[PDB]
Amino acid sequence: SELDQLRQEAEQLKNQIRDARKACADATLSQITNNIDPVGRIQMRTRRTLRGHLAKIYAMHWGTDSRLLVSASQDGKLIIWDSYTTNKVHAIPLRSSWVMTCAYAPSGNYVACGGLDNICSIYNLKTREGNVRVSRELAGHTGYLSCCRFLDDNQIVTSSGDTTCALWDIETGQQTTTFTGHTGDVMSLSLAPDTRLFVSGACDASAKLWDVREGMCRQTFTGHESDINAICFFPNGNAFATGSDDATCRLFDLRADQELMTYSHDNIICGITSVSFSKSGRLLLAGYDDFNCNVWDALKADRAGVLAGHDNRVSCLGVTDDGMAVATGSWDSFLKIWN
Amino acid sequence: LPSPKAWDVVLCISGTLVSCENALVVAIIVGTPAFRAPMFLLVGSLAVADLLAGLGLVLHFAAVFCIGSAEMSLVLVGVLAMAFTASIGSLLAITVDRYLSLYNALTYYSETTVTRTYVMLALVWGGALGLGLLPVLAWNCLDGLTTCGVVYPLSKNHLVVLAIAFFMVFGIMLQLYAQICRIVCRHAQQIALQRHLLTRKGIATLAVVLGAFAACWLPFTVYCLLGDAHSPPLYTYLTLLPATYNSMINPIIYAFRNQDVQKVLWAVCCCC
Amino acid sequence: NTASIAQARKLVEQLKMEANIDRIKVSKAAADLMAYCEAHAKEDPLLTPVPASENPFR
Amino acid sequence: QVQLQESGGGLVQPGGSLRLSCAASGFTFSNYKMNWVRQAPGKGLEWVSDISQSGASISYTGSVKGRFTISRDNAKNTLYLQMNSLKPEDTAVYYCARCPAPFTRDCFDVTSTTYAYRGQGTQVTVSS
Amino acid sequence: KTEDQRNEEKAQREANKKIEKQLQKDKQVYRATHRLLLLGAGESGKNTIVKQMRILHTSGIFETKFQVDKVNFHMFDVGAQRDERRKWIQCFNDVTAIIFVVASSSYQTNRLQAALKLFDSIWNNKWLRDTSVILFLNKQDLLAEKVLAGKSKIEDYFPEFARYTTPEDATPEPGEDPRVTRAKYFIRDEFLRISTASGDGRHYCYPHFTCAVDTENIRRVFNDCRDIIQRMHLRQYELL
Repeated sequence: SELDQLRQEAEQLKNQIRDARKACADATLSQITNNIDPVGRIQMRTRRTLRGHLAKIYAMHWGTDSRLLVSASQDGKLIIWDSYTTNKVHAIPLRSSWVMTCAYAPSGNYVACGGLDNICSIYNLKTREGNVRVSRELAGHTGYLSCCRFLDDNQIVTSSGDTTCALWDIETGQQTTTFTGHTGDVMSLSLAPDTRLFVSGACDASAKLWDVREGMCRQTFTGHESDINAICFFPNGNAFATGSDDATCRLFDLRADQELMTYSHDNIICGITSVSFSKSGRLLLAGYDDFNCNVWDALKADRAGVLAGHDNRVSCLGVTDDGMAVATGSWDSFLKIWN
Repeated sequence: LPSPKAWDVVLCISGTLVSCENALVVAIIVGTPAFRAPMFLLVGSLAVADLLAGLGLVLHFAAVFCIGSAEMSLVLVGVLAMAFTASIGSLLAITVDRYLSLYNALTYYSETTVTRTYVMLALVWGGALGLGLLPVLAWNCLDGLTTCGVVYPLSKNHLVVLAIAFFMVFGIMLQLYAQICRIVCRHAQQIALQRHLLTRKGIATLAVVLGAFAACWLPFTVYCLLGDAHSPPLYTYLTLLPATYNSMINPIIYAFRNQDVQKVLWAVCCCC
Repeated sequence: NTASIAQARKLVEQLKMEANIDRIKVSKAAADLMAYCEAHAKEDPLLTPVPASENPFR
Repeated sequence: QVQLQESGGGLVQPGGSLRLSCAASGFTFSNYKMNWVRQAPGKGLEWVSDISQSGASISYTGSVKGRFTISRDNAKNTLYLQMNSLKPEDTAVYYCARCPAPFTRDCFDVTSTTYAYRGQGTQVTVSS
Repeated sequence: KTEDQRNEEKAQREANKKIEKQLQKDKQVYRATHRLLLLGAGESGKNTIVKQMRILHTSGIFETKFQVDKVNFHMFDVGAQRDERRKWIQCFNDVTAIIFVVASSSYQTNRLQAALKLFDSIWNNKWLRDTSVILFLNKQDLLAEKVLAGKSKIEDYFPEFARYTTPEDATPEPGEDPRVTRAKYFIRDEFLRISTASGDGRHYCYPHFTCAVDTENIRRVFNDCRDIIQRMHLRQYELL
């Protein structure tokens, strides 16, 4: 009785939301952008190949200066690379060999890692002794950590398999805020350019936009058919691209509050592991399970180019802050730079 | 000036194939930095040995029928001998590496099998050394000495050592492949027991890797043991030709047939 | 069947909170996206090929 | 929005038959293989049946093999489960589930307690 | 420039040399050790086997290092994780074997059927096609008692038990009842028909009947891991 009427009320709220969205879709993005010139053909070439990892590499995150990167591999190793000279700067071993995510602090004074150990380990790179040792450990989560990004030196947001996200305090050690509402595992998250709002994409085929202070979900975005594996904002922060296992990327507008265009092709039947935008947002780079990466026109939904320099599945793909080059890391323990 | 006629000419073409067939094999192993395993090191040793043999063949024909200098001629004969001994030793080394890997499966991945591949390579290429240098140092047939060989001037007294060594290497070859065939038989029996219904591929591969070697080298060694100086040259050429065909046979079995090398070749040949 | 009803109330409240938000027209959002993309076409290294001197990797 | 709605449940006398229907919206139904799961009162989730993308691969659990018939219609995006000769042990809440990824032979986490890609389910009660 | 750039480059090169030197030994150790992942249900008896392994020699993963005849082994137990395992199971594609322990006597409603796709999904998973799985059917003693009593019947939960016969290659233990012998071999074939359906000769299953108090469980893993990386080497040689 009570549960049934709550379900009916939720259903008619959803109906009202869908009707409101339909009353807003006056014209599609394709019709508006049919009158601009195409980007032509882009041919990205491989410059640097980084070698030295034993096992498969999952994650990398470019620095603020677009010069250094960090790579995490199941040999228990976080290798901090310098991309310009292909020289290894740091190599941090772990207590637990299984790592799934990594992050690089905007100030460059810290790095983060986590995984099946349920512990977010924050490593300090500016130790007085000169050796890098574990600086902070956070163990409040009850699920595997899938992604973690820094807000500043003293705060971190972590997405775990407990269907909840958490904003911590490194100095304090306790969870400052918890974000609940996702029904599945939160696989990836992306921060806004003004670090004021952030989206979390889960295995419930949905993404949610959260406010850092308020700690409440502002808007929920659906439309995907499978598990959302990667998510990234547009440079302006008013839209974002989501990639899922259904071999489709989708662009959602925050102000419009529904999808704008879907990037998909009939020749792709493999999942999407990593999505990232260019500096101007005109091109969308998506890494796929077929050992291949595709660069799409963000305004034409046309496959602009193909990058096929990997042997195993592409696990991480990132565009620098300056957008000069794109780094792709795959399971064959190789990191590559394209430009 | 000597006149090149008939079989010698059709030697070059065969050797010419070597100048390509092994070259790519040597390149790919060098080209891809992901093929630095000890097995790939031994495969590269075999490839470079047969490539040196082919280049020695083509340069030997050039020296005989375009320069005619005796010194370069016996130097290149020694180069051919050392390359063939290196090929024999590389086959022995790769087979003993396979046997050791299978026997010590858990322990194989260690530094003890990285300090062992180096020792085996050093021993193999030191057997290629000396044995290919033995005629030139003090055991040439230029002077009288004793009854000469069946391949001028390779000093049949050297040929006896080569033949006996080849026969002993073939014996160890057979013993090692007998042990590995016992292992394969056990695995095939277990596999056939797993499925309700109750080997061919391994038997075919072993048959190729043994029969090609035997049918390509045994005629030459038998002729060296039994033949004399006054034998006709048709027999010499007919026995030496399968030795050249070894350079065709070997890379296909080991390098070009591996899955990773095939994946690299898909990109290299198509320029992708 | 008590915690499920609490989850139901929480979900209903969340959808009610998300019900009353202002949505701009899709045409306006598309125009804004196009304007931002066109205004930064000259500052994208990936879109327009960069000279050899500009590229540090080369 | 991906939504799976089930219908056809209720109370059935022993030895009866029922037809559970699952209507799925928000995705390409022809690219996924589908599952029927059940939850006994006071027990955990137990898988019942599965059907492949084109209907070639159909498998049943031990308790319902030969008594259940699964089928799919790609035209209307509908999934049907015919239950014959119902028994009291079959009294459960039945759910219509979909595999997490398309074009995948594996199908993980369909019996998980907090799976997102399942409908609210329907009660099927066998009583006298 | 060489005023300061040369010194920085030299220092960075020396650093990279030091990390390469350390990673050489780290890689030697890593290749020396073999990584095993332990999976099972909540009542599959994996804790008993873990304790038995530990006595001879909330955290989200427990690491057990033991040596059998001077060979390193790493044994990972997954805990404090949700039952949704379609995401983190991709992390174990490079393990030499997945020690799968299934409670045989636990045949909610049916643990054995639920345990079947936990093996089937792993077998047909795209990223686990190259990983061998070792199947351990625990609680052999408890299985025998239930069969001898006759209270519970397999045919109730598996309709194909009626027409299945005892394998001709079976080697029953002395004193074992013929009835339990046929039943305990039927469970193996349930995992075995799934085991040989796909893969095309890239990974195989190694069933073993073990008791919770058997001290020879190390030897079974010793021989299986001896053979897992022995068939993989034989596939590169095309002798299989």
